[PDB]
Amino acid sequence: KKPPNTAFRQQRLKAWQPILSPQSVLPLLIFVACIFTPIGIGLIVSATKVQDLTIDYSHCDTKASTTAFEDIPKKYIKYHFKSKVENKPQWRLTENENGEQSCELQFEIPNDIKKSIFIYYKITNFYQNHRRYVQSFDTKQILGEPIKKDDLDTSCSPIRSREDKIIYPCGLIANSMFNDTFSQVLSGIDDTEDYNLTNKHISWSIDRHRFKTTKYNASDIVPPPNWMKKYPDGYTDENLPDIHTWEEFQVWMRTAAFPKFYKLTLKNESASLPKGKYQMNIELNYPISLFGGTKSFVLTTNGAIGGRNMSLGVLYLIVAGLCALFGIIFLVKLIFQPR
Amino acid sequence: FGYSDNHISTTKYNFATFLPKFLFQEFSKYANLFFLCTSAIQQVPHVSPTNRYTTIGTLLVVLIVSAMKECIEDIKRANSDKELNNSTAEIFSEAHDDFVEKRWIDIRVGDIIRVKSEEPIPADTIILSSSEPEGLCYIETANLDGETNLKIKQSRVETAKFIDVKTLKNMNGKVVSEQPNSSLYTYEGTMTLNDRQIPLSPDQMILRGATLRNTAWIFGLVIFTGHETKLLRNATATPIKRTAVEKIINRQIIALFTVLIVLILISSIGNVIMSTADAKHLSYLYLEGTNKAGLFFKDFLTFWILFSNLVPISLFVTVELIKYYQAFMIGSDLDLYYEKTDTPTVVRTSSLVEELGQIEYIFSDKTGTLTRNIMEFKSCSIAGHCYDGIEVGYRKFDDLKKKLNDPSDEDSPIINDFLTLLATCHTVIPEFQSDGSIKYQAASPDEGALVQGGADLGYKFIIRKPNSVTVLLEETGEEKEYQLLNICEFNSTRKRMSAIFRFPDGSIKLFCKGADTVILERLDDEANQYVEATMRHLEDYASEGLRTLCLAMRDISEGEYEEWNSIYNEAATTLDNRAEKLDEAANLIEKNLILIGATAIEDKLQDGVPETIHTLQEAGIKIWVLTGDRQETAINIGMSCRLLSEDMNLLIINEETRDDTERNLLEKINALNEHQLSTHDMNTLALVIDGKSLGFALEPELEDYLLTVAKLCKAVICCRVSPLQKALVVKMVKRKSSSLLLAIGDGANDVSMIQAAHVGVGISGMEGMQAARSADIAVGQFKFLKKLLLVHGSWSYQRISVAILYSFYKNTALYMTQFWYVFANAFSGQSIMESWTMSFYNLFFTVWPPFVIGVFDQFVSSRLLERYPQLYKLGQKGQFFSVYIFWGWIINGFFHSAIVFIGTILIYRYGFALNMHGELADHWSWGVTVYTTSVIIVLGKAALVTNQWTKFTLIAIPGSLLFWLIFFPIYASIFPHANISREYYGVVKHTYGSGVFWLTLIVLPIFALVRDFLWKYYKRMYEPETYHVIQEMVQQFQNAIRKVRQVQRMKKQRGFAFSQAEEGGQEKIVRMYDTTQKRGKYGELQDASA
Ligand SMILES: *[C@@H]1O[C@H](CO)[C@@H](O[C@@H]2O[C@H](CO)[C@@H](O)[C@H](O)[C@H]2NC(C)=O)[C@H](O)[C@H]1NC(C)=O
Ligand SMILES: *[C@@H]1O[C@H](CO)[C@@H](O)[C@H](O)[C@H]1NC(C)=O
Ligand SMILES: *[C@@H]1O[C@H](CO)[C@@H](O)[C@H](O)[C@H]1NC(C)=O
Repeated sequence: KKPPNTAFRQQRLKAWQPILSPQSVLPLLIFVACIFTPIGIGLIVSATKVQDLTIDYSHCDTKASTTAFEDIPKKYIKYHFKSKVENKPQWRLTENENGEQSCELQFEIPNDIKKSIFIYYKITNFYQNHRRYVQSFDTKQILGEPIKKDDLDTSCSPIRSREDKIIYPCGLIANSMFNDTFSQVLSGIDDTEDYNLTNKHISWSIDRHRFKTTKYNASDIVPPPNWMKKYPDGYTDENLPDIHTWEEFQVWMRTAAFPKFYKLTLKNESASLPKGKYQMNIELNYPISLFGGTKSFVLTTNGAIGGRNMSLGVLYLIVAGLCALFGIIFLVKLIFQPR
Repeated sequence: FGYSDNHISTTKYNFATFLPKFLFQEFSKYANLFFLCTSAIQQVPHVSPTNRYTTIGTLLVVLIVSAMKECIEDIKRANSDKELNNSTAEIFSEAHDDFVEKRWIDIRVGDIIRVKSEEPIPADTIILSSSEPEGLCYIETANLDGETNLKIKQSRVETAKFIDVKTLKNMNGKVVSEQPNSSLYTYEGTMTLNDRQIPLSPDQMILRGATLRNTAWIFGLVIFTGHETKLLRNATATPIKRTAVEKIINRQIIALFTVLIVLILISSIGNVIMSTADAKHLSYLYLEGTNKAGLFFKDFLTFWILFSNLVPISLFVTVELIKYYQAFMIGSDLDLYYEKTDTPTVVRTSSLVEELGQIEYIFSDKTGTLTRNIMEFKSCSIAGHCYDGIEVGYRKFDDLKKKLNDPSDEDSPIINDFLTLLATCHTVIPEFQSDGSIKYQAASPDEGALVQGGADLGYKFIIRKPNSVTVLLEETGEEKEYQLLNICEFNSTRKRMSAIFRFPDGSIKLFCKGADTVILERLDDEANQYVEATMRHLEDYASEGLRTLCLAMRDISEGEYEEWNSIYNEAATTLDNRAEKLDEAANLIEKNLILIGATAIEDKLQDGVPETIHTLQEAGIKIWVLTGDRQETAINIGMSCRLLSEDMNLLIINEETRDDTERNLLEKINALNEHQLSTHDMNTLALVIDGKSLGFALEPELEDYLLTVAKLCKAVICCRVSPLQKALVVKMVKRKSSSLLLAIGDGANDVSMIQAAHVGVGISGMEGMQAARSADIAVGQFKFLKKLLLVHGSWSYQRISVAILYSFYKNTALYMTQFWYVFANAFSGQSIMESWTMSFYNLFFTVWPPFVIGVFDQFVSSRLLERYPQLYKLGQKGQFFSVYIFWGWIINGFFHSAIVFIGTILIYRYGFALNMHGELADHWSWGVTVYTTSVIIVLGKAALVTNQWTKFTLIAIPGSLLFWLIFFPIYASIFPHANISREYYGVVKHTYGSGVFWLTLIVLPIFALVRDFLWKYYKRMYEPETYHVIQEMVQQFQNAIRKVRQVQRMKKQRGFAFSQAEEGGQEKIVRMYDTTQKRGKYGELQDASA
């Protein structure tokens, strides 16, 4: 029969067609530049507000000082404080048969940084975003379930089983983890602060709900082969790790996206860090030669972006530059074209 | 015993041909083979970077939705096949004797049916009985063949005595019939009655597609039925017709598969270089497998899965929904609706809709498609007077007024004999209706136009008696009684007919009508008195496309008709050759005539046909006419519908057995060796081929030779073409020098011609109906092809062009970050986003913006797209959709994915881009950041490539952004707890709780939208050459082409046409009928009055 004469069916819909006059496009470009300039200023200023300190301590054992406080070379130190650092950071390498080449790092904070300070370890050239790497953890097994043989996740394949036993934290991530134990104290030298730090509230809040203490009895399981030095005899009911409590395991299990990443260890969100000289004692357990890059620790005090990253700050100014560079091209062209 | 039913199933699939024809129809496109195989090899263990069942899932959704559109399409044509199949049919029953109103489906072979008049015939039937003397009946085969005349279908003498419905119980026997082959004019059979053998012929062979006219009823023994019939045999399958836009889509899938294998080679060779160079620095992977070619193959498959989504999965489905929904919105238009017979312009295949913007050649039928099959008495050149604006009826009041000037008027016996000639010299049959009107049963619509035009001018024709009186009725007088003495039948080698009469005062006179080239060689007219003015009025008739006859008379004495009637009596009783000896007699009698005058009737075209053909030739489309009717008829129709203009040369080609290369070589040697400007030489040159001259000229020694230099004509009018050679013309043009073709026809002489085309249009409405149901688009009337083609194809091609190129853009704008991350993962094959979120990209959140680009936008209004038919040539050249512009869109996706990638690299550096208590944005928070940023660049680009904004574009362009921003905490907050996407634990808190996630979504799309916003400003404020350049856009060769054999000028055309066949009935009909005596006791029984 006859089709309806509605505006929908007869293709007479109420359509708005925007004409791109320079009375509309050009105030749009001047407005977008005019709104992305002050925000981008506010995002470089809030990214140059944070005050980090990165010390590449990867070549602390092969460079060994081991007797005095000698300077760190300028390839390794990166500081971005508000004040200038008068005394350069020092480094040494103690060895007392139980410390096993701990690297005392002795830096000089030049101002009392009042925002919450966060200590990371930066690892360069560790491909934690590898395809075989972001798999290789049994999700039911980090939940605490006694997952037996042939029920384990097959993505754990090289680090899945051992001498007629199974590895409880199987796979590549739960092997191969960064084990340079940072000291819980920024030890202030010459009686400055003796500043404390916590390895609690370090991971995500949902990792602390998923990573649970396991239900094995330590005779069905075996530790993964890379951290077999902390467990030389193996797994016993006394020394068995609480995955729910350890919380530096599960910042490593939260694999980052890039070869060059931070991972959180320490923080203190309740007090300011004064302008003392601080000795941070790092027990060097994790070799360079495992991966192929630099291990460094970062002492940072993040902001609204969350770090000294001027990228999105200058990236509002590339867009706010082009909306003003072409808002003058398409206005001087707009005047001189009918001239 | 296993004969067919009577259903014409034009379904694309029936029951078991669904799955091979649909899976072959889906896997003929390369972007479903590619995901069948990247679905299959994704099942290889430890290879899939996404999931086992991602591409399985979304390929399955694509397959189900495309099967849903295929299913609804085939149901919407299945109830139309059933609509044709529930038509009425009266069938004799063995239990009780009456014919009962059954359907067409319930007809089998050997079933005596009864069909009424001016209503169609369901099957190929032998006429056993009829209501007419000696059981004859008429039929109009304007859908079998194309001729507009009517055909004698005589029934046999031994079987025509079964007039009664009650008495055909003892009619027992068999019919040893012909094989069901498709020779239309040929039938062989031997019916066996109760005692005797009866020889059969195509005389008693009413076929399916034609209608019974000018009778009361027939009795038909059904022989062939359904697809067993002669006309629908090799003509109904609904084939898969690959549109020309999806072919160049397929070469764009070859193009993206080329850049795919470039990325998998760059990527996997990078995996070899990094996996063997830094093997001491990748010891935290445990790559102890030293098979480097094996892991080259496995990792080759990982990048073959992770890059596999560069070709879009929702490509052919969203194009099927744009094509289906455009086909819905053009099958529901008031401007394409024909309100006289209530046909709402339905589009059936729904996937050949962007073909309508591609059409270069249209291959039309003449009969029914261009004409209304009505002939009206237009004008009459009568004693050398037509008129002195156009007035014609004022001559008719000057004719009834000039006749009553009988004391002082020289023309009054001449116009008296002309008006007597209009209503006496014919073979029409008068039918006394119940009302106050008379209906003329005419085997020629020419003769019906002449008799009805004489009846509208005084002399109303009243009663025929067989070898007896022939009476009329004057308006001034009462009744005059004539006496038809002899009749001279019309013949194509004769081109005239005559009828010797006896006036009621005793004066034996001859009347004769025909062509001036045949009549005018045989007359005197007292030293060409009325002759030259008759000539110039014939030229005035043929210049307007009017069918024309020269109507003359002479006188016969009593002894001349005595001896001549004797000679014609021994000439009529000869069984050697009756037609040839009656022609030799019937031009021994036709000497020294007197040219009384001329007539002019028109074949009464469909509404808007010259305006449509004119506005299609302005669109760059070359309309050819593939007709089954005569040459002179189609030259007069092409003259009337403004195909043949004034001063057009008509390259006639009427070949013989091997006299082909004389006509072709003479016209092409005399055509190519001299060269004019050749733009205004196109417009004064046309081709007219026969059907015997085209079965000999469609063969590969003459085939490309015909087309590639005889496409230099403006109009090609292929005259008297069978339903086979029409399809041979269409296949011949779409194969050699492959353009995009359109076919339009009314009846089932065109059903092979419509299915063999790129898009086949059909005419719905009247008795020509079978072509419309087995069409791609069924249209009420030919004039709707102007708005259906120029508006609804230029929209349907440009919108589908921007939709396809946009979907290639959007898929290479998401999934190319996957390749830039190969440089940063380890050349390893790490997916950035979660598995199902990518499936959600190409299934839920970017699938509607191509749908609203492809439908609810317009780039040209419907006003200026039909006020300027020159804008249709933008689509024929393939300007909007090519592979070069495709590389513009793909490289645009590379640039946008590159700046989304690099931007989010520098923004989320180290993962350290959160304020939430020192926590770090991981792999997957960054993954939905580049996913969401790519969503906003992609629908931001869809905002930049829509011209107009409807309320459905505001649902799809920003409402897909809003639908993802609402969708993502629901999905990532519910489905991790159902162990489906366990990569999303905490990702809502670490993305939507992030300041620098929403900051990234604000600015990082506005970089890409700065590029396309400034370029989209520039290409419509300073680069306007898409529409506006098109809006702002000799005698020696003609003397050479006039010298060629069979070339006919326009100024010498006299417009003769007379639709009457040799088996149409002239001399048998007049000797049988009575109008005075009424019907018999059984039907409208007329006795054999002989
Ligand atoms: C800290 O981690 C490193 C490497 O991640 C451990 O070094 C490995 O120790 C095992 C067992 O002693 C050896 O078989 C490997 O060859 C060592 N890999 C190296 C040196 O690259 C180290 O033992 C860990 N220290 C602990 C747990 O205190
Ligand atoms: C604070 O620092 C001192 C100095 O090392 C340490 O002994 C003490 O346990 C710390 N307090 C804590 C960790 O609560
Ligand atoms: C932060 O450091 C101060 C010393 O400056 C210490 O007293 C306090 O306990 C520390 N807080 C935490 C949570 O470690």
